[PDB]
Amino acid sequence: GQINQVRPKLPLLKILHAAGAQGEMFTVKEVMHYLGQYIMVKQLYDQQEQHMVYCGGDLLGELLGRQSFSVKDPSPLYDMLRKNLVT
Ligand SMILES: C[C@@H](c1ccc(Cl)cc1Cl)n1cnc(-c2ccccc2)c1-c1c(C(=O)Nc2cc(C(=O)O)ccc2N2CCC(N3CCCOC3=O)CC2)[nH]c2cc(Cl)ccc12
Ligand code: NA
Repeated sequence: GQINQVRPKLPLLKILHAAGAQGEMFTVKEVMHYLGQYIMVKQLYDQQEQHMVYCGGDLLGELLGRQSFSVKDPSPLYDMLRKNLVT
């Protein structure tokens, strides 16, 4: 209630749930932690070049409107969160 920060929209929430999350309310940090785990279980990163994520062809790619991105550039993630996180 008071410890949580956001309620995610159904597409982002379906992803968070696929990563092992339960419920509807989260901190921002949780959301990012679950997206990190999602990327890892579905093997979206390059094992030989960790900072590159390949999300094209996955629900996450659709949601970010991208094929791939470097984790060194917050941009497409932060922008996606602003559109999918209800405060
Ligand atoms: C800083 C962070 C990041 C980078 C960018 C942004 Cl915008 C936000 C964020 Cl918190 N990070 C760095 N590398 C990845 C990332 C990179 C590739 C795949 C998955 C996640 C991530 C991501 C996390 C995440 O929570 N990371 C994380 C957070 C913490 C912490 O809060 O104290 C500690 C350790 C962390 N990581 C665990 C897996 C490790 N990892 C990656 C694969 C190889 O093995 C491995 O141990 C790499 C570090 N979440 C994400 C979500 C998305 Cl959409 C994209 C990337 C990440
Ligand atoms: Na994959």
